[PDB]
Amino acid sequence: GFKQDIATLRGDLRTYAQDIFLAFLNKYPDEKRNFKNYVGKSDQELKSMAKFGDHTEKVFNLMMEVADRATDCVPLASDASTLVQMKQHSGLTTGNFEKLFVALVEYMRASGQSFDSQSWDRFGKNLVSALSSAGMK
Ligand code: HEM
Ligand SMILES: O=[N+]([O-])c1ccc(O)cc1
Repeated sequence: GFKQDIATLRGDLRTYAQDIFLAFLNKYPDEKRNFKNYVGKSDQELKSMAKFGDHTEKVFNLMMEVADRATDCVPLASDASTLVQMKQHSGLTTGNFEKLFVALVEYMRASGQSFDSQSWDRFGKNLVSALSSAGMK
């Protein structure tokens, strides 16, 4: 289920984080707009950059914290607020997040492993909803 998936991802968080973010970037090329430093680089090139691995993991670490504090895949309002208020999220809208989780759910489904995809799909939708309630456009 969801709780076990959190453990699966945390277990090899660096690898999963990179794979899923890369799936995101490749599914939605315009999204690289929020990432000028990743432009014009293959997946393997990106993985060779120190900040790519470091940032992607720190992103997914916070995502797993938010996921774990959730109740029935509903994130805490305060976690949503944190994500809205982060300086690094200045220019973002809920659409950026919607797309991230569409990619994440697609990755899970295509994976050999028994991820609870429906739960992550709900988590993504409920996070988007919470981001909106916490004031993200
Ligand atoms: C639940 C989903 C997300 C979580 C938990 C999250 C968390 C974080 C964290 C912890 C950082 C700081 C990383 C660091 O400084 O090392 C960060 C930075 C950043 N995030 Fe988010 N993030 C999420 C979704 C997104 C999405 C969907 C986008 C855009 C599509 C985005 C855009 C950025 C940008 C532009 C930065 C600063 C530059 C960079 O680190 O590449 N974030 N995020
Ligand atoms: O998955 N994400 O949204 C990310 C991943 C890496 C990063 O540096 C910023 C955002």
